[PDB]
Amino acid sequence: LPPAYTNSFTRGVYYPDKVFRSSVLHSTQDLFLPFFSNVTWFHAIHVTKRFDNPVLPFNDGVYFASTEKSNIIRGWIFGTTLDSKTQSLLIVNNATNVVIKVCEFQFCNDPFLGVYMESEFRVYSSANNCTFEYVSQPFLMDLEGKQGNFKNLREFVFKNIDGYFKIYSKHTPINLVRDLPQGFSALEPLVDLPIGINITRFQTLLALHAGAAAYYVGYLQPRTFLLKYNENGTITDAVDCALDPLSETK
Amino acid sequence: GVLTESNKKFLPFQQFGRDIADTTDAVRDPQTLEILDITPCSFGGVSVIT
Repeated sequence: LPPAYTNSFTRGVYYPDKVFRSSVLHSTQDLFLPFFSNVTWFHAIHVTKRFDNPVLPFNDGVYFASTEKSNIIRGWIFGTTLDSKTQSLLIVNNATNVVIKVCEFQFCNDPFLGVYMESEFRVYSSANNCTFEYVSQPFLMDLEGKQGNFKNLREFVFKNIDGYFKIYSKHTPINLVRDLPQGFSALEPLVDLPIGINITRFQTLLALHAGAAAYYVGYLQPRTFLLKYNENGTITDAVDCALDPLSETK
Repeated sequence: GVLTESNKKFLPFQQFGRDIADTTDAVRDPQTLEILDITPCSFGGVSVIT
């Protein structure tokens, strides 16, 4: 599929640390998603050929948003080169939970745990070496099948620093039917991964029936924003302050 | 400091807390998950009147 791009209207804000503040405007410097960016929109409306799941170069943070309601992309395999010699990582939102399986997974020429259940064993062939495996809390993952309006804005931020592969997350129940509209909402941390492996690329584990969906894949950037907390201590506004003269003087 | 019991409300993932001057101001309890203020003790000089 030829990815027809679109515009990122001030999305991708996330509390960078644990600290709390109140009604103060803080100016940080972290890997962020620039405003009004050109997001590599993966139009997943095949009812064309969304089975375009390469080993996408996992840049320094990837705003793997998803306006998907059935989690068609259940999982995300990670690694360096995916050739049976990598202590590779899999974030799989299978029936149990969002399981974090980081092991010396034995890859084949076509590395993917294709659904067949992730039984197309081209990643996992033997748990010969398993440094860790973070089985998360088992929640109501029942092979999600709900669709319709993009209500559950499964916005996801995947950054990997110092071995720690931090996955932020947020769910906002807003009604919308196409690419990211206006509005503002911050993301929270939902897991830190205290591991020490290296990742260079990844994949998007769609649930094979291609298929009809919608999801977007941006790319973060080491910019310097200026946040604005409030009384309740939540981010209500921010400014990408290397974008324009007005933004620079702000 | 004097670990006075706090009043404000933390977001239920936030441990630290600081001020416009960027110094430790509130701390969430690791055990009972409560929030506490902080007020140091350095209190002024000492002058004589004669």
